[PDB]
Order: sequence, then structure tokens, then C-alpha cells
Amino acid sequence: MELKDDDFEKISELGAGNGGVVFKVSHKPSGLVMARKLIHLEIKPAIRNQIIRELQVLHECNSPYIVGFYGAFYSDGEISICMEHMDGGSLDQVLKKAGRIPEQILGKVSIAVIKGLTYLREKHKIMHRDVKPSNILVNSRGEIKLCDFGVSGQLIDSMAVGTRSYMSPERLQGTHYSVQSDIWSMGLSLVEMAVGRYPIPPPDAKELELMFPPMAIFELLDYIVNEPPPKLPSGVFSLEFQDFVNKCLIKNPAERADLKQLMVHAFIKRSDAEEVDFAGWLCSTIGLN
Ligand SMILES: Nc1ncnc2c1ncn2[C@@H]1O[C@H](COP(=O)(O)OP(=O)(O)OP(=O)(O)O)[C@@H](O)[C@H]1O
Ligand SMILES: O=C(NOC[C@H](O)CO)c1oc2ccncc2c1Nc1ccc(I)cc1F
Ligand SMILES: [Mg+2]
Repeated sequence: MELKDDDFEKISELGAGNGGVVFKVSHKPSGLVMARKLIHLEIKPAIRNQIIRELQVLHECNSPYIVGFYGAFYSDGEISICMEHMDGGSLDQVLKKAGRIPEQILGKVSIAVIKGLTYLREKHKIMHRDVKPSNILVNSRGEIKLCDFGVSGQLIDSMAVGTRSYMSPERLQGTHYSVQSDIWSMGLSLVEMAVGRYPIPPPDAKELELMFPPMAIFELLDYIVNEPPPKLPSGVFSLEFQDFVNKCLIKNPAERADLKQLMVHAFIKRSDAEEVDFAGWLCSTIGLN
């Protein structure tokens, strides 16, 4: 069935970010609860049809590790993307409530991200372009899924920041980037979620004892490109996890691990095996089920 603006009704607001908002909505004809992302684009009527045409590939993006698509359309100023509502929210929200995410749980997340990126690359020849805790969504059935990935080339162009960057040194320095950049972002997201705050600048010894002003824009970006990369602190995390993120966070993109290598890394092989009630933990920590 085709989706159209007058067929919806706002239930609540799921949040916002550097531009458009997302509503939890009810599609009246179907009865389905959905997440409707609205993106404001003062943009000519020709190229906004291309965007919709290009977003139709999302109907073929079916994976347990990728947020489901219902449809896309242009309303009155705004292009609407309608997706699966994920009742656990994004990992940036669960981090706020959780304080930290345990390593075992990050093992399950790492698995999901790797397998999602792999799906998008192998089956659709696309890079994410925007991996970070807020674009990894989770639900009470224990699923972990990626969203907000770069399907439509046009949409990427029509949007082209914030105060915290998950961009890789190479992408920060110019156009010379591609799929290896998603690895960096994943690695940084993981350190963030393990430690409970954005890992740049790194915490001093005294701030690490406590766990176990904000930087200016240029200061921070300079740190990412010119200063050694962030590390998981020693002692409180397994050596294999430490290696995992170190392999993700190698400044040189060719030297950096790729998805094939990460898939067979000791930390994944260990997390594959482990028995973890992610569904249970998630609800327990945010108060749902
Ligand atoms: N499908 C969904 N189900 C449930 N919540 C969602 C869904 N999509 C987005 N959200 C929520 O909406 C919020 C805003 O999302 P949006 O993608 O507009 O920005 P963001 O990714 O949070 O931050 P940024 O602006 O840096 O991308 C997210 O933080 C997330 O909590
Ligand atoms: O939402 C995106 N960025 O977040 C920016 C924030 O809202 C800030 O304003 C975004 O960027 C793209 C670029 C190209 N193609 C698609 C998208 C796309 N959305 C998208 C992709 C897959 C699925 I499942 C659902 C989606 F909502
Ligand atoms: Mg987002």
C-alpha cells in the first residue's frame, strides 16, 4: 500500500537531531505503529522525486540487522521516511539511562553492526556514512538494527555537523574516504558506550579511577586527525575487546581492519558463543517489559 500524509496521526515524538524530527505515528489504514522521520528540504520538485525513487531500494533492504522500511513520500516542504518503530530507542538513549553498557552486551552490538554493514555492502553496494550510537536502534525482542544509512545519493547531496564527530581522520581531511570510514565510527561508538562518555579527549588517570569544559570544534577535530587514537582503558575490559577496538581505530584506513577481518576476530568469535539475554537487560535498564 502507498503511504500518504493524511493517512497518519501523531502519537508522540521520539526525538530530534541536527535537523528533522521523528514521530511515533499510527498509519490509520493499516493500524501499524511506525516511526516517521521528517526531513525539511527547501528543494526543487524534480530532484525530490529522484530522492523518493532512490529510497525505494529500502523495500529490498531486508535483514535482521537493518531497520525495516514501509515507504517514502514528499509532503509539504518535507520528505517523509516511514520505518519500523523500535521501542527500545537508540543506543545513545540507552547509554544515558545505563551509565555504561557492559562488554558482553557490546559484543552483541558489535556483531549486529558488522553484519549490517556487511549486508549493505554485499547486497546493495553501499556504505553507511553515519555510524554512531543514535543510528543503532534496539527493541524489546532483543534486535539490534542500523538505520539512517546512505541509500539515496541525491539525499546525501541535498543535506551536505554538530559538536561531536564520529568521522574518520580521512573523511575529516577530504574526499578520500569510503567503507573503511564506517569501521572507525563503529570503533569510536564502542569505546563511547563502554566508557559512558564521548572518548575524545581521553580521560586522565584520575577520571578513570572515578568511573572505575567541552572542546571547541577545531580543537576536537585536530585531536582526531593529529593525535593518537582513543584506547579502551586497560584492566577493566578483556584483552580481545581492547584489540578489537584498536583494530577499528587505526588512523590509516588501509591498515585499519575491514569487515571480513573483524568478522573472524577473537572478540566476535567469543561474543557469538556467549549467552546473553539482551532483551532482558535492555528492558531492565530502561524500564519497559
Ligand atoms: N525507527 C525508530 N524507532 C524509534 N526511535 C527512533 C527511530 N528513528 C529515530 N529514532 C529516534 O529519533 C532520534 C532522532 O533521530 P535523527 O536520526 O533525526 O537524529 P539522531 O541520529 O539522533 O542525531 P543526528 O541528528 O546527529 O543524526 C534518535 O536519537 C532516536 O532516538
Ligand atoms: O536520516 C538520515 N540521516 O539522519 C540525519 C538526521 O535526521 C539529522 O537531520 C538519512 O540520511 C540518508 C542518506 C541517504 N539515504 C537515506 C538517508 C537517511 N535516512 C534513512 C535511511 C535508512 C532508513 I531504514 C531510514 C532512514 F530514515
Ligand atoms: Mg539519526
